[PDB]
Amino acid sequence: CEVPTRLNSASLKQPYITQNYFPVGTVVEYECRPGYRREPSLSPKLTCLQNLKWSTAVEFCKKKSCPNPGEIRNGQIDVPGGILFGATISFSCNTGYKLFGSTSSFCLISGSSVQWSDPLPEC
Amino acid sequence: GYSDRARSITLGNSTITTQECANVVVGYGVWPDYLKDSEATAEDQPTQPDVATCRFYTLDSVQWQKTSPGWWWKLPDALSNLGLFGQNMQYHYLGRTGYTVHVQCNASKFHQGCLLVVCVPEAEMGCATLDNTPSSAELLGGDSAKEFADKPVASGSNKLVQRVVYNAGMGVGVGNLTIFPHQWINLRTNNSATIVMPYTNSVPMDNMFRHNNVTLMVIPFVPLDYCPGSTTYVPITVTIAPMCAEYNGLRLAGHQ
Amino acid sequence: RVADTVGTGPTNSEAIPALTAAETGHTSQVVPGDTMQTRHVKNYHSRSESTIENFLCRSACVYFTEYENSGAKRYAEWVLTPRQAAQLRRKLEFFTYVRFDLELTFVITSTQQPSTTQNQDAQILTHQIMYVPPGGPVPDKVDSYVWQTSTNPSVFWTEGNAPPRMSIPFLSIGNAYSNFYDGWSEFSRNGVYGINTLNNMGTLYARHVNAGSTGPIKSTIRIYFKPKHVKAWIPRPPRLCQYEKAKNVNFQPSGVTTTRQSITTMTN
Amino acid sequence: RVADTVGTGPTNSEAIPALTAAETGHTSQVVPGDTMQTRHVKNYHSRSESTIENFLCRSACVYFTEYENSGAKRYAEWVLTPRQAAQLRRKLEFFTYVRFDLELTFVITSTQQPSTTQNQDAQILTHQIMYVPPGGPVPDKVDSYVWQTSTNPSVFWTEGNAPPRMSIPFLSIGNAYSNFYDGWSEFSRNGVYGINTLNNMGTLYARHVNAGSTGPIKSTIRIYFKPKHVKAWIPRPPRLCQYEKAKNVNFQPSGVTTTRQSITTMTN
Amino acid sequence: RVADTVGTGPTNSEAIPALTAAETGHTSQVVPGDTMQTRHVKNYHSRSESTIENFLCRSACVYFTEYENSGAKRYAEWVLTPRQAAQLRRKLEFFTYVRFDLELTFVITSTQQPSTTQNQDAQILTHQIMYVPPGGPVPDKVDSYVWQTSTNPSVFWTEGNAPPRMSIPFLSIGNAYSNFYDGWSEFSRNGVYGINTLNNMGTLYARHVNAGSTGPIKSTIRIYFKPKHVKAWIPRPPRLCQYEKAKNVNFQPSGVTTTRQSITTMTN
Amino acid sequence: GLPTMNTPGSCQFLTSDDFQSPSAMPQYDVTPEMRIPGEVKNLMEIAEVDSVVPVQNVGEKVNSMEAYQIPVRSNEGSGTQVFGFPLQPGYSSVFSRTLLGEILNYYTHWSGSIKLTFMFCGSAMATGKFLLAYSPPGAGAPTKRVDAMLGTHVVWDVGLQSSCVLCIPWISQTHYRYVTSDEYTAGGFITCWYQTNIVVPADAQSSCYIMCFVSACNDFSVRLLKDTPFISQQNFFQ
Amino acid sequence: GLPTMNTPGSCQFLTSDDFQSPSAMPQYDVTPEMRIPGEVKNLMEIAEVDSVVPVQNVGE
Amino acid sequence: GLPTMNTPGSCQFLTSDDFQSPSAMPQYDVTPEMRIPGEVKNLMEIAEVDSVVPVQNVGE
Amino acid sequence: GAQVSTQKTGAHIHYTNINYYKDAASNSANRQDFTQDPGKFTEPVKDIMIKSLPALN
Amino acid sequence: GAQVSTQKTGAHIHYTNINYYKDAASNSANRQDFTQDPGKFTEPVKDIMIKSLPALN
Amino acid sequence: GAQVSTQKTGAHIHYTNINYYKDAASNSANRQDFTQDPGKFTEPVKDIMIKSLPALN
Ligand SMILES: CCCCCCCCCCCCCCCC(=O)O
Ligand SMILES: CCCCCCCCCCCCCCCC(=O)O
Ligand SMILES: CCCCCCCCCCCCCCCC(=O)O
Repeated sequence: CEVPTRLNSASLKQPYITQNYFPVGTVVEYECRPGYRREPSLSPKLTCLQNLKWSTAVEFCKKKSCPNPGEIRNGQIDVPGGILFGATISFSCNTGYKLFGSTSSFCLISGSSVQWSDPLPEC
Repeated sequence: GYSDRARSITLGNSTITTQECANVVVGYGVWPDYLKDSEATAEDQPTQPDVATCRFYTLDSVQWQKTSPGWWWKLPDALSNLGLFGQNMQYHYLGRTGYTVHVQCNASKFHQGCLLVVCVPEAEMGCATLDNTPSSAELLGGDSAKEFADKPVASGSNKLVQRVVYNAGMGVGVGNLTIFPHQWINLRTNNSATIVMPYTNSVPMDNMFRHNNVTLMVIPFVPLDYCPGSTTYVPITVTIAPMCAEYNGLRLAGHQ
Repeated sequence: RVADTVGTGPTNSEAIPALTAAETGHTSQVVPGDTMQTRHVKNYHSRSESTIENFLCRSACVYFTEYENSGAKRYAEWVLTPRQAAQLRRKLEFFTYVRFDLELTFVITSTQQPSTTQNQDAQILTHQIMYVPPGGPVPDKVDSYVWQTSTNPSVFWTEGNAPPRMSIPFLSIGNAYSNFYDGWSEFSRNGVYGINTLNNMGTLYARHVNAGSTGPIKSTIRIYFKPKHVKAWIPRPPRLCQYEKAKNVNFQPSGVTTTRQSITTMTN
Repeated sequence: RVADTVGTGPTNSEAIPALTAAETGHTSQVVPGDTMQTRHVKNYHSRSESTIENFLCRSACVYFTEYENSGAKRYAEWVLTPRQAAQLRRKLEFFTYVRFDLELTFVITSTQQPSTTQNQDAQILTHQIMYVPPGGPVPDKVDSYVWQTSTNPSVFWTEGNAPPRMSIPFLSIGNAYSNFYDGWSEFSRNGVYGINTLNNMGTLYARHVNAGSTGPIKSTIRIYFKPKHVKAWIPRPPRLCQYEKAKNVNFQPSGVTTTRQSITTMTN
Repeated sequence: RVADTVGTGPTNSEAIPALTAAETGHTSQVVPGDTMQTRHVKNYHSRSESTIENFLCRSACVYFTEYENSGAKRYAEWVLTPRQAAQLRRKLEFFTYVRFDLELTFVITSTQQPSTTQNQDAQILTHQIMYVPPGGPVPDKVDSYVWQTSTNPSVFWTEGNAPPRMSIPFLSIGNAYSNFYDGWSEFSRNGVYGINTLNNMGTLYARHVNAGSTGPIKSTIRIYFKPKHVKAWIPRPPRLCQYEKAKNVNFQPSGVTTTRQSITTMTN
Repeated sequence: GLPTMNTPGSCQFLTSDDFQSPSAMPQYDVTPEMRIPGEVKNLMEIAEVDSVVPVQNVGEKVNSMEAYQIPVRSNEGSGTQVFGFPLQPGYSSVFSRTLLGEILNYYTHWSGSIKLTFMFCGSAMATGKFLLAYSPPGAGAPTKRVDAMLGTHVVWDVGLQSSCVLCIPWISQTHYRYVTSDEYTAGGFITCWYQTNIVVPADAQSSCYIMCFVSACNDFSVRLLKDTPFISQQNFFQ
Repeated sequence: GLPTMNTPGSCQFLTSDDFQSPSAMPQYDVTPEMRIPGEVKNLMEIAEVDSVVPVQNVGE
Repeated sequence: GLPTMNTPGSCQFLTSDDFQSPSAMPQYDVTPEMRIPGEVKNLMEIAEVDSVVPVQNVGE
Repeated sequence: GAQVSTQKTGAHIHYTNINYYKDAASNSANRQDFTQDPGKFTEPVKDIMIKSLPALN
Repeated sequence: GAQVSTQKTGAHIHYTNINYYKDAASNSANRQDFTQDPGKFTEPVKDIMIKSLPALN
Repeated sequence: GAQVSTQKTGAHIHYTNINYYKDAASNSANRQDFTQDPGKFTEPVKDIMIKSLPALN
């Protein structure tokens, strides 16, 4: 068997990444990459088949959700791409009120979870 | 003036009275009949025992506990050693039979639960190990029931059968099994289930020993429950009645 | 055409269309008019894109293999099966027994493999595809005597035209094709278990009739199946897991569905 | 056929065909014979090149994209829209709601990209174009599993033949296509404002089925739309400004017309 | 359609359908109902793929030869015979006399032979195939005067199209073609013995009409026979041995069948 | 020679075409068809059968049979909520895996009414009363029984009959709705509330389960064919 | 084989032609047509309505 | 020019097809058929005649 | 089932057409629908306005 | 021996077809077989269950 | 002068054919001649041999 399949949500655990030899009947295990929660229904394991190919791999992790952006006073928030890990919400004010602060707020990974690093502007 | 809750079924020298049962399910709308002379292939004259083989056979009971996953029976192999049905099946090469399944489970007004009785045609079952198929000593055991599992069977180098109840052993959702003739036993309503199944196959006749036409599965969807002080042993009994059975190809005994 | 709605009014009767008993294993035949007041609507909607034939009658790639005009791999061989791919396999395993004619199409594309050979000048490549039913003399080499195709069906295709295509009859000893088989091949209950018992549809071979050039060229053949005149019986539940081997129904256990935050959450 | 003129003579009556009232918002139905003396003319002129179907039934390039047989860009993807180009967009926005079948044509042309690779010898290139309706598994790579096209419609085209072409039905959940939408997608009056709310027509993908040569080749695909069987309602005034974005009707303000030297000048 | 079975019961009579006498050289016309009890079966099976015409009506390669565009071998010549190959020969020698029309197909494929010549640039190759009946002026060279084909039938084929094909009539002085001949050509019982006495079907020639390129190209022509409207008489036993020479029926002696472990062994 | 003229679209392969082709096995005798029970002439016949709905797909409950059980009980309150989910028969995790959702995931559009059948699987001594409500979009999901009361509801009385049928009708502004997630084709919300309470006698369990079955009505229809997003493959299964 | 002969103009694309082509979505159920007010069957119907004329297009 | 459209499967050779082709020898006078004994109209007629069975195919 | 119709000819001849596909969304576009009705857009007043008469009376 | 049939048209037209091959396993697939019967799978009970009536009596 | 004949169909449909050449040795091969007569090879005895009767009497 060759190097295990690469996924966009999961990465090989510590013993598997170092290992370079995979005989027939070998099970490797994945883990969620930063910013990705794990779907309970799917099991993150791959066996090596007799044709020296790995078993079908499906994404074993899903993107995390940043908290609700809240309600700004005297203005609106676009929320164009949703609130998943890596989003970007925009802020604006009504006619006669000047925006003070940041204009956007990316959903980034702050510690063990995802947070919006930018604070809310006042206008 | 009667009630549609009671029902009696007579077959051969056996009779089954339900007293409290739901309406009988009839296969795919078809009632089991004999093979027509325009659909036959084998040229020798068939035998039709009629009363000896077409009677109610009562298998050994099982127990419904609070954590029971479920049980399965391959229908041709359950009656393989029972009465004259098994004897004719051994000597003959080809057989063709319809069934009537009558599952019984009773309890008091203070017991709760729900079983699903499903007759699944061609229920091919997967294996714990991807490389090899499951063995016969694992797939089918006559004179007893085969039980499902609540946790995935460990993979490795074996010939076990994957028994996860949710995957049904066939890689399908257990909830979607209501496509095949199915009946529900609710302890607050029912006490028995009755399903009549015709002969289903891609061929007019077949060898019963090397091929199982249908597999009967009983699965507790809603668990069993009761309060302390009431009966804790609640069994489940299964009765099968071969219908319009006929055989072609009389030769030496045995399936060797 | 779908049934039109019937207008209804208020009700204070003893008829109880809503209350039923699911234990009988009978689906309720209730309409929206039983549980509310409705208006008369004439529906012109049709269930024409839901017929089994229309659903299964679309070409799908079932396999693709590669051969060369030099070296050891001079010809390609495939034992015919519809279980190599996922899509048509899952579409076909909605039913237990099916029966259809087939329409076969091939898409062959060559590609100049890199080489140090100079003054390269290729001519038009011509390919031969041959079908050998069970029991035929299988080719052991590219310049074998069996490529004469005295009785075996064969097609000759020159590159740069509409792709080749022929029609296949039911070609089954059984009254219907089986997608599932619960049993063994020997009467002693050992050997091949499963649907591999009934797969004896033959073998397919492909080669270059000429070498074309003095430089290596690798040709890839893709095979497309299309079921026509389909008759299906005994519907079955769709595969919840992911296919692993074509020969066996072995699977890795998976959850019944995906999860959500709470039983009262309207967001997945 | 246009109405023929009616001969008229002199008049000294109280009938006043010329004097009217434009405030009523009613167009006058006056002929030249009301205001002068005319002769009888029989007109054979026909309004046959003025029917909406004939006006809109002509192929027009709506988009073109490029893909390669090497490197990172191995396939091309376009979300279908008729607002990318100016000409057909302006022709279609004479009306508010339209309803038509479609005829789709593709023009694919390859071109040898410059490279230092030697001994180049190409074979016939074959292209695949695939259509994915909303909710389909979009290809993440060129050698993906979704190019099997089990149910998604696909076409295979070898270079050096008549261009590919298929017919598309109305394919709209709404009773008519909308060229304009005054509203948002959420009931809270925020989000996507405008015609982008109703554009969910799917996605189109294109690739090379083979690499063909050991030298890089860039293929360009052009997409041509032709409306057939057109039904139009609610005519609207033509765009005075120049289109900026396909998604929005945002425009830069422009004069009502062009200027001239004086109100009494017969030269622009 | 095959005869349907007739239902039968028990018997205690003097009729003896089983006992017969094979010495009379008569095959018994016994059915299964004579020797056992049977049921009534209606058979819809048909003997439609067993007709002699259907069995023999399939194209088969009878010969293939090669020619070049430079050097000594500039054209190819074959005396027509159906005994060069094994498959169609054995299929045809099931009968003594046959009579059929013919459908002739050619598959021609060029291949660039390796050379040190540089700046190679080929043009489209065109081939000529000519048929010379017995007594014609056979070409002695490639640029001969006989390739004018005043009366000899000829075909011109440019590479890159559907393969050439024509229809041949019975073309035999005898009332039927003979697959076997027991006798000599001279009345003195010496000379040519066997089926070579009756083979006078002519000769076939093939060449390149142009050279195409300044680099050597070798073209291979394959000839495919298809019998249509076949009438056969006097069936004969199939060849147990392996063919050695097309001209003679000379063979190497071989066992009657294959061997097994014992007269009571069910395994080959 | 009859003079012809090739038109654009010649010599092309379209996966969804309909032409006649030459047979590779001429005059093949096809084996006749015996009558096999359960012929299917339409996919919608399958979509109309009942299928258990995994409402409690919360956490690890999907690797169990617990995803199918709706856990009602006896509480010291009135007007609380049992469950709730949106009307998306083919996109929501609750519906995307039943037979109806599995058939829908092959089609771009859907139209028609839905049947939701609820069966009480408690004791024969337990008695209850529920409110099953559908609310079309325009305002958010109701957070109180009084808000849900204003939609299309049914009051279910748990008697000798063990099942009740809430029929979700077609209240779309268009004729068809997209199977995939789309704000423009919004469906609505389905909720359940305790109309009264689950009253049990002594020596009888107070915690019970309901089960939900999903079916389509006789006016259901689906449109454009597409590929399922579920099945996937990285190499050819050998 | 019915013998034919291609004529000049074969295998060409003309933007203003009229031929039948194979459907990519066979037997698609098209949503019916409701009566919408203001159907236009001809461009000349639009050209006959009044339109204000900018006569004083002089300078700014 | 009658507008046509080639379909997949054009310009291919299938060993088991059935089409008409132009004759290379037009108006050839075919020699008539005399009655020859033993016409075979089907292969199954041959398969129904008796044939000695080599049962003792054991060794030499 | 062929349809014979009239061609486009000058003032002051028939063609034949057959449909080969089973979809009706694949037939040739209809180039002959000469029908006009300007009443919807021009003269849309509720009360009929005779030409020779005064518009306001 | 041509067959004239009706095309697929919207609600609220004929095509012609000829068979050229002698096998019947080579003709165009039948896209017009709109026939339904859910009685086999739905409502499979031996005793008819009228809707308005109580299922258990 | 077209010929309409029946296709090959299963048990338990018509095609059309025209000849374009003037030779009759150029038409499609006849795949439908299902006629059998085993009397010439099987049962070739001069005296009829009834089955139930003794072959030698
Ligand atoms: C060049 C000519 C090649 C002809 C090849 C013919 C191959 C026939 C293949 C038949 C496939 C049948 C699939 C049955 C699937 C099933 O069992 O359900
Ligand atoms: C290889 C086959 C590809 C098939 C692709 C089909 C694409 C269909 C596109 C439909 C476009 C509809 C445009 C509507 C414009 C409007 O809203 O007014
Ligand atoms: C380019 C045109 C070439 C034409 C060539 C025609 C060749 C005719 C060959 C006839 C072969 C007859 C075989 C008879 C076999 C037999 O004796 O049984």
